[PDB]
Order: sequence, then structure tokens, then C-alpha cells
Amino acid sequence: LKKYTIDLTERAEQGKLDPVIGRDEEIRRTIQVLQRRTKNNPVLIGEPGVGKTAIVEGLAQRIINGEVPEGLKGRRVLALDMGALVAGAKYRGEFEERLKGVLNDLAKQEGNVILFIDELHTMDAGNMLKPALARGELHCVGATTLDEYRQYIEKDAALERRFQKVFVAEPSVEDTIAILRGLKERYELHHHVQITDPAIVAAATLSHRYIADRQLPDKAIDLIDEAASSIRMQIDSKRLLRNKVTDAEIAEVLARWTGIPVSRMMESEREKLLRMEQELHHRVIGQNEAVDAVSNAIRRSRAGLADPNRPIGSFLFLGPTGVGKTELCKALANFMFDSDEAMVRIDMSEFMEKHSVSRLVGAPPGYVGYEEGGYLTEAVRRRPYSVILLDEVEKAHPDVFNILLQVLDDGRLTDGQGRTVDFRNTVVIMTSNLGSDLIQERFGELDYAHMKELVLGVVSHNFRPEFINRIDEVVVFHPLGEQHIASIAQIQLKRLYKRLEERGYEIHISDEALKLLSENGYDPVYGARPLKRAIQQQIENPLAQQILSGELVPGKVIRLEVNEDRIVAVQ
Amino acid sequence: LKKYTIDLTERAEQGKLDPVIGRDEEIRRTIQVLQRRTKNNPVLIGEPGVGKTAIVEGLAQRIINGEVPEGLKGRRVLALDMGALVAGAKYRGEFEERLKGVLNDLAKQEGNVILFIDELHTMVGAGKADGAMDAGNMLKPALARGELHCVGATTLDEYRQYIEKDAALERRFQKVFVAEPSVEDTIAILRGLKERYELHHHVQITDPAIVAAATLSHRYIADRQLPDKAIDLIDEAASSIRMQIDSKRLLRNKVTDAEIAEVLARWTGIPVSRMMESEREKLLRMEQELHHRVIGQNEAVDAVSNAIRRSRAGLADPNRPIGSFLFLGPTGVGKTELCKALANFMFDSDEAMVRIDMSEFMEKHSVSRLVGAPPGYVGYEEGGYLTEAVRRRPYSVILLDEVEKAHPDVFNILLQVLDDGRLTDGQGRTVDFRNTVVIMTSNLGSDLIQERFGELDYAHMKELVLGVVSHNFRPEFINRIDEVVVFHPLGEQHIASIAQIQLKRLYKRLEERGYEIHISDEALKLLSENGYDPVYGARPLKRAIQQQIENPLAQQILSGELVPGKVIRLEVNEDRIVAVQ
Amino acid sequence: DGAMDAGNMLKPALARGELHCVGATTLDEYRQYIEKDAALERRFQKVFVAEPSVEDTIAILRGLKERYELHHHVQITDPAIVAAATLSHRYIADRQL
Amino acid sequence: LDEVEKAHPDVFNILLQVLDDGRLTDGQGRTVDFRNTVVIMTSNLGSDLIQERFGELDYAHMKELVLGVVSHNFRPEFINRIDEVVVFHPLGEQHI
Ligand SMILES: Nc1ncnc2c1ncn2[C@@H]1O[C@H](COP(=O)(O)OP(=O)(O)OP(O)(O)=S)[C@@H](O)[C@H]1O
Ligand SMILES: Nc1ncnc2c1ncn2[C@@H]1O[C@H](COP(=O)(O)OP(=O)(O)O)[C@@H](O)[C@H]1O
Ligand SMILES: Nc1ncnc2c1ncn2[C@@H]1O[C@H](COP(=O)(O)OP(=O)(O)O)[C@@H](O)[C@H]1O
Ligand SMILES: Nc1ncnc2c1ncn2[C@@H]1O[C@H](COP(=O)(O)OP(=O)(O)O)[C@@H](O)[C@H]1O
Repeated sequence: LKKYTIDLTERAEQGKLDPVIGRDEEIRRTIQVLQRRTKNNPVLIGEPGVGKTAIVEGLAQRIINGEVPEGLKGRRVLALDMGALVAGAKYRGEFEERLKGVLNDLAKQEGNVILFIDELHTMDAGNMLKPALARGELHCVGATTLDEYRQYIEKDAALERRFQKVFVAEPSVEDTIAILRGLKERYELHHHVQITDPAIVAAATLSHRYIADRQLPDKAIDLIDEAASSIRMQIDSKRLLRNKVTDAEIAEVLARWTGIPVSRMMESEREKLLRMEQELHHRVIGQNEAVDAVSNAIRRSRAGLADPNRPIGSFLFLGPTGVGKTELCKALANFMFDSDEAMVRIDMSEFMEKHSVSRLVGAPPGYVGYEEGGYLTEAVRRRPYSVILLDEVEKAHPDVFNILLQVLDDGRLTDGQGRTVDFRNTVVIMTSNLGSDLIQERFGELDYAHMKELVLGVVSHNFRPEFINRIDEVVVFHPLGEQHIASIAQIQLKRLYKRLEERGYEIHISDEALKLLSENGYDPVYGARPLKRAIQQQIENPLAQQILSGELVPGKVIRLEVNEDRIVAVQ
Repeated sequence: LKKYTIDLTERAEQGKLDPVIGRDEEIRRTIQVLQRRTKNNPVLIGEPGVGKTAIVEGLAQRIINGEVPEGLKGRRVLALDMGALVAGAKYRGEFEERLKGVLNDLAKQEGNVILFIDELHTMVGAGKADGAMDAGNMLKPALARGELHCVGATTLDEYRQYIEKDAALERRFQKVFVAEPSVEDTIAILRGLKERYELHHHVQITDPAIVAAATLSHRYIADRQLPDKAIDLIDEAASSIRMQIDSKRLLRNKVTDAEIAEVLARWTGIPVSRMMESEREKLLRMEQELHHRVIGQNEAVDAVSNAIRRSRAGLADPNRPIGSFLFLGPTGVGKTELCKALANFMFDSDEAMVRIDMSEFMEKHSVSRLVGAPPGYVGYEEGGYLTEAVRRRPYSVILLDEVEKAHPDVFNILLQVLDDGRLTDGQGRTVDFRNTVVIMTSNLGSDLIQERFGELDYAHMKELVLGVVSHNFRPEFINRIDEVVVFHPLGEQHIASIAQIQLKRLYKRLEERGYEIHISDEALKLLSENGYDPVYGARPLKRAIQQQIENPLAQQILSGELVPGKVIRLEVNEDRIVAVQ
Repeated sequence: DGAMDAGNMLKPALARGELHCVGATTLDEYRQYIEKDAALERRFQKVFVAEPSVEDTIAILRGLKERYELHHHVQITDPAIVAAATLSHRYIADRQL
Repeated sequence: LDEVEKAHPDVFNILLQVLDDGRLTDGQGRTVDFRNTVVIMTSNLGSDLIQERFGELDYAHMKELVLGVVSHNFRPEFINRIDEVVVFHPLGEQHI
């Protein structure tokens, strides 16, 4: 009288119920599937929350209270017994006599009571229950993932005659909100535990902004119970306690593997004075042309106002290439993602094949290579975070020109196989390499508001008037002078400093000594690409010549001399 | 034997088997094979959901009820499962002791047992690990000696690449082809099976919901086979109504075709559900509902709305698409816009218009991009641009844009879609255009269409343009077109009515932001000077919002007097327009 | 035949309720050796904990050096501690920090 | 990696991870560090372009001439991850 008897009258006697809130059009689906006789086995597929707990607690609520009479109620079904199957059985084959005895002797009353079985994926998933499922015995409620469903339950053929994929879509933030609405039946009457409104949402907002590889509600019910365990054990660690529940309880639990505090995890209405001066302006004091996209074009995007089907956050940003684009697309990702993952560069410069059809926005059939294709074909299926560049589109023959008009408008959203692409959180920096190549020489009297109307007015509409008729905001990047790269040639040398103090050499360099490099440094054609090899050929390959020779001993700082026709820093 | 093989014959004595209706030529041919001396092994070759598992359940019901010959009288139909034989077979020859345990129990039965191996292809290469196969190589002597009576039931392409590759096992089975029943042959299937679903659901199922469970399944569900979806639909509908009596004559239990097409609209997306909607309001106003978003073009809508009424009355050719149109005429007149309207009428989504631009098919090598590459060539398993798109949406308006810019050898690809509604892919699969509307815009006579529209009233643009310059020299393509449609160019009467739905669909959301604008009547001809074009058409009107109305807000930010919240006007002056707060 | 249940026997303390577990073991050996036993990993939920850092294992090495200075009778110098954590992290790849 | 231009272009995506990070994923999912190897790729893409170098090409413009022929064969993300593209001159009479 122990194993195969579960009485569901007890569930209101002990309060053993965790109520489901949010899923009703995805659980009444698993009562539509279950009520059939062909394919009457719902297997619940996806992220958690249901798992044979929504149909069993959402079943006694409509019978015992008494709005409907007794001539209609009577759908009293039962639930899973799984615990004592493998445990307590010793032999080979005498384990099997318990599983055949649990299904055959529930037929003592000619089908008076029916039964569900839960969580069938393991193999008990079609080795000992397969005649028990094919004989039309009783119907069960499965629960798999999506990939473990196509491991076991769909490349079979005799099992999908009864099972069918029931997918649940990714849930709200209000999943654990009502978990702590009812559960004060157990918390305040005997322990007086309060958890405030900004403390339930705090452990649940971690999905669309913080980390998006993991599901929400597994990360919500566990990071509240650890934050609520504060009082009874920190009083046993051998004005007294904040009884006002704030963001502090979750932050001790959440930030014990990151290192970033509360201060930028709840970016809010007044927090936008605090999110101006954190990481963008300590690595470099500057790069304040692109701060406009987070100041005036941010009000209609992050307050529930992001309309994806017309560009509102698309602030246009121009310049040359290799000159500061790729760092800011990483440093704005460093300002957002707390790390480095934005690797995007698109140029239409030096490739002449018929493969420029797939680099647009995807390949229609008749091609080779859909797995990579173009770069933007793969940059949403990898992860939805990428900052799209557009360079050097102005050179090919004019049959290829006007295909840039189709994506920027509200005509069709242009995905590839049925799942979405990014329309809301992308700043597009493009590159203008028209006659701004002779202007890079001097930094005296450069135009900010004389540049784009009188220079561009007479040079654009001779060959093509359909390019700048839309695009008009032109402001230049930094002109390549002396001291603005003397900061940049210090950034690449200070990662040579840390490369060198690991072996005991601290090298200094003067304002005179690093503009010795500037005669062999930058290129107006490539940007700041020949800066790094100029560090190798001028100092770093002569430096390793002297570290190995032993004439630069660790400990003594060395200075330079001006000398004969090859310029190296010797004693 | 009793550990693996489900006994179908004692599952028929309890009444647990589905009543099998019909199949008496495929059951008799099965018994004709099951009574052979050697190789008495039928294989019920069909397709998924044809009824080949419910043929042996109509053979096992037949042995008990006794309509079998003497010789099959009193047999047992055991349903061997090759998934329960490779179930826990970890070690060496744990599988082979399961067959040779089953095969030696079948020899103790001295031929009184029929063995139903459902899905024989799961037997080809079962416990195969070491080398030589172990399931259809252990049965191979007792299959050829006429010893174990093996009713197989596989599908035809699972027979083709599993059982036909073992040519020594392919001969031990006799193909009893189970063709799927027709739409009238599955009503009698479902008329007798309806009571087995009435007793399970406690739900009354009318034969109106059964005569329409099969005509709507066959017409609209094309991937499945017929007595699998027609019984899926009634089981889904009886479970949809089983909610309405549990929780919350007018609280009904009856299934009618209202509930059957509602489940099928919830499956595929075709809303032909009930005419108690505004469809009675819609079926004769089918020509003027297009006029809501196709301004003018009375010859255009009376060709497309009369052709898609011709098929909703069941009167059109079922070996031909719903409409085959040649929309030759000027650019920006209602050519591409009507097909969006025709998709937003028939399949009520203008995203169901498969636009194909035939300037991408300028040269002759680029014709296997539409139809698919042959076997062995690049882009074979990808498919074609037209055939795979119609396999995505078989219910779509195909727009073939500027077909005069195609190669002449792409109209040859487009002779079979028009004549028969078929196009074979490069992989030998045929796609079915019988539900699509193939509309083909062109600019081949547009120089002579535009000059004579206010001269030759409504019919002489059709005649006499064909033969001097236009398409008659390649004559096989003209007569396959359903209606050749010429487009009269737009005057000022239409572009005033065409330039009113620019923001009409976005109008129904953006009121509380601070925008509601009524019609201003002074800047009407500012857009009617660049937009109303006799030569280039009304397509520069879409740039006449991107160039005329939307400019001095989104770039005039930094000066510091114009801020949004005030609705702009336009008046006829030399203004460089102002905006007062 | 009837054996092979060293962990199965433990679970009659889970029938008691007395069975308790803090799984700290090899992760992929926790996957394929706890394969069929769902009654050993009932709701043991994914909470992060693994290898440290280079400056975290310098504190490991600085407190453990007295066991290695007295086993070998050498004087492990604090440059050798930092260089053992930085260079092994950089160069040795198959091993953990 | 000699005769590198004869490799299929799906081998350069595998080779790119070597020059990007120093890592390369084994087909069993093992990460192999290449940060202490010297990876040399021998190719002759600009073969008939260096045979005319003896007139007015002293390895500065000649480096950019062969990197025009090579950029038609290798991806631009691949060539920038190469530390040093080296152009070999043809051997004179005194070298033989
Ligand atoms: N002639 C028939 N009379 C009565 N019921 C039928 C008939 N044909 C099919 N059915 C029923 O319709 C369904 C058809 O499924 P099956 O009989 O298994 O066909 P099937 O060919 O085996 O499909 P698969 O893909 O191989 S499982 C079952 O529920 C049958 O009971
Ligand atoms: N919508 C929801 N309503 C109520 N509880 C939820 C909801 N979503 C998640 N949960 C909680 O999250 C936990 C998920 O755990 P579990 O159901 O074991 O995961 P799985 O479904 O993957 O087996 C449950 O304990 C449940 O209480
Ligand atoms: N703020 C900056 N100002 C100038 N140059 C920079 C800055 N940040 C990075 N760089 C330079 O950009 C170079 C990389 O540019 P390049 O290789 O031409 O383009 P990409 O990285 O997009 O391929 C680095 O060598 C670095 O010196
Ligand atoms: N007969 C018409 N009815 C309704 N709108 C029209 C008509 N003719 C032109 N238009 C408008 O003109 C625009 C034409 O744009 P576009 O599609 O670029 O031209 P085309 O159809 O020639 O390719 C459409 O957006 C449409 O709103």
C-alpha cells in the first residue's frame, strides 16, 4: 500500500502545490492533445514551468468549490509514480516484474479511473512501456527538450502515432512574481519574511540584457531562495539588518562570479547621468561623436517605444576605414556587454565574382554555400548581437547600385527561413571614401559645417543622384596629425610595456622619441594599419636584438641617442 | 514471443481494434500472398497514413470473424516489433537470441501464426554491428521457405532504399500495394469509424462533418495521406468541443463542418471556414474590395476578380492555376499593387505574394535557378527559386516581374505552369501551381499602351497591338495566358485617390503620440507635379514622401527651434517652410 | 546479475530521506556515469563553480609553499610563485590552473 | 602549410582560428594552442608578377603588387591575420 497509491485529496491538506501562473493557452493545448484518442500523448517541449503540475493542480479547482453541478464533474485523474521503480529491486528480471505489475493491475475496475505518466524520455521511453503504449492501455504526459526529442522520440516511427511536439514559448518576468504572491502563506505567518517589488524583478531581468544563453525561470526561482536565506544563517556567523528589501540581497548572490555591482544592472530613468562616465571615457578621454546615439536618439527606444519597422535608433555615422570604426564597435559593445565579442566588418572593395548576391541579405536559390554565404547571413544565427558596417560600395559597375534601398524601408522584413533578424538595437557606421583623402594632411581650418554642403553639392549629382539624396549627415573622423596618433602609438606601446615588464624591463619613451616614428607611420590609404609594423621595424625588432644580446640587462632603464643613418635606440 | 510480439488477433477479440472498412482487394491480395507455398510474405507498400497497419487489423478482425479462407482460419496475427528486439541488445548476440528465440517459438506454432512485422525497413540493418546484417539475414531462410508468414508493412520509398538494396531480401516479400483511398472512398471509412469516436469523446459527429472532413483534408492538406488527416481532423474537432462542455442547444456537442474547417484553418491557414462571416458581403463585392487599394484599373480587376470567382464556384480547370495573367502596360499603375491586393483577398495576407524578378534570368544558364539544378550539379539539393517557393506557399500569387527582360527560354519553363499547373524541380519532384495565381507584369507594349488610352476606350488596346511589334511570333505562350490585361495610365483623377493611403494603416495606432491630421487641400498638386507622370508612372509618389514631407524634421535637429509635437503643413508659396509651435 | 548497485543501495537512504548529496566531481563524468539514474540528480540545479584565476591560485600557492619547502628542503621564492601561476596558465593547456 | 593556395577555402576558415587566437578546435572538440608555433604558408600566387621585379620594384611596391594578386585568392580577414607576407625574389645569376 506504498508505491502505486497517490491520493490527490491530500494536496489541500498539506499545501503541497506550487501554482502555475501565466500558462493557460499553452496548457489547455495539452488538454486538447490529451483528450483525443489518435495521438493523445502531449510531450511538453522547451523551457521549464509546466512539467505535469499545471494540469493536475488546475483540475481540483473547478470541482470542489462548486459552480458546476455534479452531473458534469468527474474527470478525476491521477499522476506519476516513478520513485520506487529502480530502487529496492535487486536481480535481473525481478526488477522487470515490478514494472509489469504497476501497469496491469490498475485494470481492476474496467477503466473507472484513468492515469497519466510523466517524464518519459529516458529508456522508460519505449523499451518496456512500448507494448503498454501500443495496446491502447492509458495515455501519458511526456516532457522532453527540443534536441532530446529529436534524439529519441521523433526519428522513431511507432511513437509519434501517439506523441506530438507541444512547444511552450519563452515566458515573462511575472513567472516568479506570483510565485512569491501566494507563498507568503508559508513565509510571514511563521518567519515574517518580506521580499519587495524591486527584489523579485531583480533576479528575473537577467535574460534580454544581462545573459541570453540560459532560460529565465530556472535562474529566477533559485536566485530568490538563496537571497531569502539571508537571515537565519548570517545571524549564526560567530541598524542590525536592512529589513527594507532592496537590490542588495540578489547582488550578493548574483555577482559572486562576475565582479560588477548593482550600479549598472538596473539602468533606469535617473541612472542615465551615471551611465555616461563609466568605461567609455577612462580608456580614452574622447570618442564623443558617437555619444549622441545614447543621448537624444535613445528616448523612443528603451521605454517600451521601440518600433522596429522604421529606423529610429539608426543614427548614421560616417568616416574613413581602419581609423576608429572597429574599436568603437567593440568599445560600445564593451560599454554594453562588459566584454569583447563584436567582430563585424563589411567592405565591397576587391572581389569580382558572382558571390556578391549572397552578401546582400541572403541567398535566393541557385548558388553555392548557404552555411556561411555572406557575413550578415550568419551574424543573427550565431547570436543576435552585431554592429553592422558598410564600406566601399561605390566602385563596381552600376548594375549593382540600387539594391541598398530595399532593407531600410517598411516593405518586407527580409529574413531567410522564417525566424527573425535584428531591426532595433543596431547602429550602422558606414564609410565614405570619396574626396576626403586629400583633406587628411593638415588639421588647420577643417570644416564641421562647411564640409558637407558646398564640397558635396557639385560632385555628387553628375554620375549618381540616388545615393546622397537620402544620406546627408557627414562629419569626419580625426585627421591624422601628430599628437592624436601619439596617444594611439602609446596604446600599442603600453601593451608592449606589459609585454616587457613580465621579464623585468620598464621602458620609457619621450614626446621626441615616438614622433621619430611618425615619418614611417600612418598611411592615408589604409588608415592606421601600418602603425603596428612600424613599431616592429623601428623599435621592437631592434629591441629583441638587444634583449637577447644581453647588453640590455633587466633592472637598468636605458635612454636613447640620435646617431647615424639607421635610427635605433642604443647606448 | 509473448515478450515482444503484440498479438493482434486477441486484440481483436476484445474489440480493441479499429473497425476496418473496405480494403477488401488489399486484404484478399494479402491472403493470396499469405497462402503461397514459398515466400508467403506480403509487404503492404503504401505511404504514411494510408491504412496499411489497419489492413492487418482488418485481417486479424477477419480471422476472428471468419471471412478468411480455410487455411487462414484460426491463425494468430502477431505484431513483431523490431524496436523491442534492438531494445536492450548491448552485448554480442543478445539480438540474435531474441530473433532465434522468436523464430523458434514461431516454429513451435507449426504455421498457425501470421507475423506482422510493421515497418520492415527497421528490420533491414537491425542488430547490425559486427558486419553482415542480423535481422533480415536471420529471417532470410525462414522467409524463403514459406515458414513464418511475414506480413510486412513499409512505405514505398522506405522499401526502395532499405529493402530493395538487399536484393536477396527483396524477393522474399511480395508488394501488396496499398494505394490511398479517394475522397469518396474515405467517407465510408469514416462513417463507420465515427461511432468509435462518438463513444470515446461523448461527442456527436455528423456526416456533414465527415463529408467535409475529407474534401477539405484532400484539397488543403497535401503532405499527409487521406485516412490519416481526415481522422486527425475529427479527433481534433471532438477534442476542441470537449473543452466547451467541460469548462467555460447553444452549448453544443455536435461537430459540423464549421468546426472541421476551423481546425484546418488552425493547421494550414486557409480561411474558407463559414459563409456566415462577411463572405456574403465579400463574394460579389470581390471586384470593389480590390478597388479599395487598386485605384481605377477596371479592366484589371474585372480580369482577376472574375477569374478567382470562377474557381470559388468550382467551375475552373483543376489541371490549371486559378489565374494566368499578363499585366503588360505602364510602370507604377497598379501592376505590383493588385497582386498584393489579390493575395490580401484570397489568402488574406499580402506577404503571400511570391515576387520573382525576371531580370535576374537574363541569360540561358540562369534558368535552373528557377526550376532547380539537375542531379550532380551545384544547387541541386537547394532547389529552385520558383519550385521551392511554391512548395513553401502553394497558395500564393506568383508575380513574374518584367518577363520581357527574361530570356526567351524562360517562357519555355513557364509553359507548363500555365497549361497544367505543374513544374518539376531538379530533384524530380513536381510542384503544383493549381492553387496559385500566376501574374506576369511586362513592359512590352507600354509605349503604345500609354499613348492610346484616352483614344481607344476599353478594348482596342487588346486588339491590333499584337502582330506588328508585340508577342505573337512565339504563339504558344499567348494562348496559355488566361486573360491578357492592359493597363490604362493614371490621370489626375486617380493619383488624388491613390495618394490617400500612404499612412492609412499606420493611422490606427499613432493618435495619442500627438498626431492626428485631416486632409489638407492646398498641397495636393505639389505631389501631383512629380508623382503624376504620363511617362514614368505613379511610382515617384513613394519617393514623394521620402523627399517631400519627411526631410525637414529628421535632420533639422540641432538648430534649436523646431521640436516634434506639432503637425506640419505645406502651402503653395516659395517658403522654405516654417513650423510654429 | 543482481549486483551492480553500489549507488542503488544508497538510495534506500533516500527512501529514509537520510540520503544527502553535494555533487562536486568531474562534470562530464557526472553526465555519462549518472546517465540512467534520475533518482540521484532529482533537482540538482546548475549553479556555477570552477577553477579560479592566476592571482587566485597565487594565494593557493603562497599558502601551500610551506608543504613544498619542507618536503624538498628548498626555499620557494615569491617570484617563483607568481611565475608558476602565470606561466602554467599561459603555456600548459591540457591541465587546470 | 606549403602550396597553401591549393587548399580548399574551407581550410582557410580552420587556418584563420590559428592566426586569430592561436587556438584550433579538434574534431573531437579539443582546443589546441598554436601560440608557440611558427606557421608558414608557402604559396606562389603572384608567380608571374615577381618575374618582372628587376626594373623598378624594390620590395616596397612589389609587396603591394603581389598582395593584389593574393587578395583575389585569400580572404581579407585572412591576410591581415598573417603577421608578415613575404615576397621571394627570383634568383639571379649570382645566386645560382
Ligand atoms: N480502411 C480503413 N478502415 C478503418 N480505419 C482505417 C482505414 N484505413 C486507415 N484507418 C485508420 O486511419 C489511421 C491510419 O493509420 P495506419 O492504419 O497506421 O496507416 P499507416 O500506413 O500505418 O501509417 P503509418 O505512417 O505507416 S503509422 C489509423 O487510425 C487507422 O485505424
Ligand atoms: N509559469 C510558471 N508558473 C509557476 N512556476 C513556474 C513557472 N515557470 C517556472 N516555474 C518554476 O520553475 C521551476 C522549474 O523546474 P522544473 O519544472 O523541474 O524544470 P523542468 O520543467 O525543466 O523539469 C519549477 O519549480 C516551477 O516552480
Ligand atoms: N582610437 C583609435 N585611433 C586610431 N587608430 C586606432 C584606434 N583604435 C584602433 N586603432 C587602430 O586600428 C588598427 C586596426 O585597423 P585595420 O586593421 O585597418 O581595420 P580592421 O581592424 O577593421 O580590419 C589597429 O592597429 C589600431 O592601431
Ligand atoms: N492603381 C493603383 N492603385 C493603388 N496604388 C497605386 C496604383 N498605382 C500606383 N500606386 C502606388 O504607387 C506606388 C508604386 O511603387 P512601386 O511598387 O515602386 O512601383 P511599381 O509597382 O511600378 O514597382 C505604390 O506604393 C502604390 O501605393
